[PDB]
Amino acid sequence: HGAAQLRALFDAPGTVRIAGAHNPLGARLAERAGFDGIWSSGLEISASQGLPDADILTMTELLGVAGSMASAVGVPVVADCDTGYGNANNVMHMVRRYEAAGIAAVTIEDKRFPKVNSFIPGRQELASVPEFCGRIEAAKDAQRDPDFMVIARIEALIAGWDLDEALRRGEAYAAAGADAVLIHAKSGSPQPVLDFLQRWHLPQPVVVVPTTYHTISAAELGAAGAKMVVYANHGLRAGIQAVSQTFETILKDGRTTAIEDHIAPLTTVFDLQGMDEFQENEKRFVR
Amino acid sequence: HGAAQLRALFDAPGTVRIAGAHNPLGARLAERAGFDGIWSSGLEISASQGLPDADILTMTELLGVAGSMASAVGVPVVADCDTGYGNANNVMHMVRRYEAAGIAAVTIEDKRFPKVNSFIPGRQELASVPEFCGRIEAAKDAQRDPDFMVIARIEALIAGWDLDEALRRGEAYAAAGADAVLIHAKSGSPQPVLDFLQRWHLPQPVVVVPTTYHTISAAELGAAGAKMVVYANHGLRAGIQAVSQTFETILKDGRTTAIEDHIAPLTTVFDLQGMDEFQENEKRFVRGG
Amino acid sequence: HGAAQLRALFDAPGTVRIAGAHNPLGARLAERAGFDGIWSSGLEISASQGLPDADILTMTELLGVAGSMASAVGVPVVADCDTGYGNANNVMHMVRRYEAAGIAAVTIEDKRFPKVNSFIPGRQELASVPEFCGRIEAAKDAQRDPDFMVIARIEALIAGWDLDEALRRGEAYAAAGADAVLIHAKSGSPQPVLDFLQRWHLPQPVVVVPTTYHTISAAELGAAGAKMVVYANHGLRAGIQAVSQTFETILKDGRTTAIEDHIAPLTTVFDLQGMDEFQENEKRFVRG
Amino acid sequence: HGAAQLRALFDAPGTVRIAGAHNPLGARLAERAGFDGIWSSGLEISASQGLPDADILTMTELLGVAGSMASAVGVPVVADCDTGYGNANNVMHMVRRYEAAGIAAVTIEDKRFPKVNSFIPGRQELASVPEFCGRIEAAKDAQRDPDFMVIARIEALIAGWDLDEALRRGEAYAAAGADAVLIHAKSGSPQPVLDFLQRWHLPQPVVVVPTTYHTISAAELGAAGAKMVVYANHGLRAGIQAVSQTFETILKDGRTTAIEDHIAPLTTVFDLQGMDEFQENEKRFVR
Ligand SMILES: O[C@@H]1[C@@H](O)[C@@H](O)OC[C@H]1O
Ligand SMILES: O[C@@H]1[C@@H](O)[C@@H](O)OC[C@H]1O
Ligand SMILES: O[C@@H]1[C@@H](O)[C@@H](O)OC[C@H]1O
Ligand SMILES: O[C@@H]1[C@@H](O)[C@@H](O)OC[C@H]1O
Repeated sequence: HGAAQLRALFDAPGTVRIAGAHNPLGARLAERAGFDGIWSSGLEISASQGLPDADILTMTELLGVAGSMASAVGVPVVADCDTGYGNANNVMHMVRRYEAAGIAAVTIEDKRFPKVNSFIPGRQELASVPEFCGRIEAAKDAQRDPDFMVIARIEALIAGWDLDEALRRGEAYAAAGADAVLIHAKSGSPQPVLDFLQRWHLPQPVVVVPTTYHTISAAELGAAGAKMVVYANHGLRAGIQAVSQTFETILKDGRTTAIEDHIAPLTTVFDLQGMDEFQENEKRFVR
Repeated sequence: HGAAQLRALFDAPGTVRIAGAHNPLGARLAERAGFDGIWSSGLEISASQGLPDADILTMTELLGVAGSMASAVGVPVVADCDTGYGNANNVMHMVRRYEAAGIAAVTIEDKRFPKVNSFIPGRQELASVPEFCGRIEAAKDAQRDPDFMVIARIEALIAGWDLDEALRRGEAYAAAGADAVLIHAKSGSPQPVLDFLQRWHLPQPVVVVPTTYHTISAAELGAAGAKMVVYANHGLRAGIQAVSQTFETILKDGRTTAIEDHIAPLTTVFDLQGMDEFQENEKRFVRGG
Repeated sequence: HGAAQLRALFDAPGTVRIAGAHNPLGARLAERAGFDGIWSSGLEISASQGLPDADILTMTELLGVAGSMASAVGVPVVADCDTGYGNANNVMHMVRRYEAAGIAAVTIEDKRFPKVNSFIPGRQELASVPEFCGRIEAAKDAQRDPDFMVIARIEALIAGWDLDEALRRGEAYAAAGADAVLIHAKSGSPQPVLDFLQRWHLPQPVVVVPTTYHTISAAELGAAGAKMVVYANHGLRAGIQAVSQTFETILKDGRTTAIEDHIAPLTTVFDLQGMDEFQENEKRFVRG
Repeated sequence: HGAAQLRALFDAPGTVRIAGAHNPLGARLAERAGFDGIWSSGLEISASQGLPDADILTMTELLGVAGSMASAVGVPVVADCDTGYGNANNVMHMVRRYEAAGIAAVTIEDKRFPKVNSFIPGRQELASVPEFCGRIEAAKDAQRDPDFMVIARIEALIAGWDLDEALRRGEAYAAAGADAVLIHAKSGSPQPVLDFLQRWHLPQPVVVVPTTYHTISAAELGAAGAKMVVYANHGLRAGIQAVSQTFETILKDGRTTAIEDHIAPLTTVFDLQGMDEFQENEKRFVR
């Protein structure tokens, strides 16, 4: 149901908000909290494996997570697919396997393989516009259901280019068939993204990821012209802080008693596992 | 080196403490905090996949996590292997694959496949002693490095049998070749496990998992006769509470600003990903024409 | 799509023939030869991994192959699912994952976990009828598309029980919701399976696997009442013989020249990989 | 034991011969026939999955096969690792994972990601010498056991360059630390490869893959100066022919009777599965 659900979110009024996750449990927590969908974060999934976010994990590993989350929740999954895992032929294979796994949208960025993630310091190399437009065209040609979305992510500002270049690239990617564009920035100031949104005059919706420019609200981003806001890695970052503090306290105290009232009870874990339904089906069918 | 490291921990004085994890990042956080090793928790791993802890995930999926953690950290991984994934022949296949993946020890419990999590209420079925002893013998026969450990987990108290039955089973499992035994209990009082520890007289060390009887300290458990203490699911439970609250706050506030100072900074994530070494190696070896 | 295709094969007249395969290439060869569908054989897949056919491979490993075959060919895949990988809760999990991966039908047999391959000698242990009927009921409850099929495999004759017992079990499995039954036997004579078909009065179709009683044709089995005939492991057995002989000849001769005219050319491999389309798409979309 | 075994083969007199395989069964058949080791073939594995040999399969998928073969047989596995799955940092991650899985040697080629099977027509793109030397240096820095081997595969002839270019590339790769070089060629004549061997004066050994120039014997290649000869895809090609003919015959005849005496009996399959030892262990431990 994923791609149909995401199209309905884009076709209805209001700002769409999605949250990063790196396993089915995190996706289920975001769904329960009330997010509209899931972002299958390259950073969260890489970090969960103890590894760089630099196409060190393969498409097989990243798709494995995205697909397991897609089947675990009833909201759409939007996948972070780095640069598309190679050339236009890799992109087509990517689309076929992500679409078949029920992912609603895939996001590819205008860099070359292997991904240099946005937080690497210094000038960064961009893919040429003709080569990246070929990847976008190939993605649209490979998909089977028209509801599936291909999101073209613009790293021009990240890489050291100006807003004119970011808009030139976004307009080319839209012309190549991208269903949405994602303008990225790593400044504290939201102003470069607000400027992009104000100058964007094509019908394709714009996606934003306010990791660094966090002071701007989803409502303000929506009023400025963004359709979807991605909270990409806050679950991971919250988990790291809570788990390291928990482990430190257990070792220092020599027991868990002081943290028992500050962590999830086992009954909450069992609920998140679906144990009520599991036990009912055991009663019905296990003889 | 995991198996050699775990044997050193058991052969040295002091109480060994290990923490549950369900991916390499959790294992690395436990190592950095100072735990002696990792517990590859069936509960944590199944919960992370949104699924019951009931042999719904397969050995393939559980080994994938245990092995990725074993290569990610420099402390031993002790694996929770449910009932051994079938009969003694499945147990042998399990030992071969887990040992090759660098896991230091595997734990199999005296129940029948598929596992019922110990916190399932009501009376639970135990494996017969001859059948489970064969699983233990098969495991010791399949391993290649003598340092590798097979831990026999005793669910007799969980299932509602008495202390003498738990002791009869543990002693049979030790005679069958288990390197250690794990006595489990789900009461809030530590006395049931304390009673087992006082009456255990064999040389094999005893493992305990104080999830429910959490008020007893590791030092007290060690003084009573336990050699290893397992904190099996507190990382998962802490993570669930924090992530839920984070997601709730982001949706309510309309932005993340109010939790930025209460979650790990990006630079901490990068450190945990190994980016210092990665960027050094990029500078050393990645070059153009 | 697989399940609807398989229903169409069962709803139209004629004997359905499927072949065993253990990777997408084998499935594609079976499709090109003209088989109606694929059998995702536990024996072929376990043997391909050098391992016993005894639930040593896990559901994850067996599903990975079945699902990759289902996406690679345009004929339905019928999966060999051993005993269902545990109790009725495991069976439900299996159905959800196999259906999502586009498998058309799953086959579970009335034995206990872990499976003993039907060719293991001596008396074997059967699941109780109530317990197995619970697995069948759970499977039907877990599926989403009504076209998906659950095939109940009867091991009663394999295990040493008589025909009355195989029929009692088959009739119970049909009443529990199985879409088809598979009656197995391992003698050289087809008579035990023919005797079953003579006494089968239920509308559910019957599946047969004539590995040992190979002298009866698919058309003779169909004339006797069977609907689907499974050739379960002949591709693996042919490949083993040919690859062993090829390896021995290369070592003896010192070169491959004497076998070049008797093995597939690389152009055939490229065609099986879809290189014509791959190259066209490179021309259309890979740009500087 | 694999890396030590392969070193012993390279250190002893004689020409090493290995055969391609794409699963543990095929490796076991090569071992039983008497091959010295296994070539974990990118063409055979991709083909077995119905897909192009063009880095469409990922490192995860290719390593899964190579590692399962390495633990299934008692001869060394030499892995076909395409271009190394990205840049020098991908190469390092590859080495760490392949070495931990017991693979004896990895082979990377001097092309850019994603590769094209050498049998693609026209001038092909080579990696620059500095960039590829950096991959080799990284691979050698990442390995832990000195017995593990990194084989530098030279695609210059495949790509339409002359012998002088293939030799100068090989010479640079050897100085960068490659343990052996593989000279590839797709002529029917063996003479280009013989001429490379005559003109190669360096101590690093040379690997050859006589797929197209199949008329030269292993003994003749060894006498000309090659140390290892790879029969890369004959098992797959023999299997395809036999399986297609088997399926055609079953459909035409209506039964398998006419092929029963011409395919492996089930007892041979059981032996290859290890059933004798499996049954003994059943008797020993299953109670
Ligand atoms: O794995 C995570 C769990 O441990 C916790 O942190 O909450 C969300 C999950 O993604
Ligand atoms: O996935 C987890 C991450 O989100 C955090 O919770 O810290 C430890 C990891 O296991
Ligand atoms: O899977 C293959 C089997 O079918 C046969 O062809 O011999 C070699 C194996 O690799
Ligand atoms: O992998 C196999 C290939 O080697 C050949 O044997 O034909 C069928 C395939 O399944």
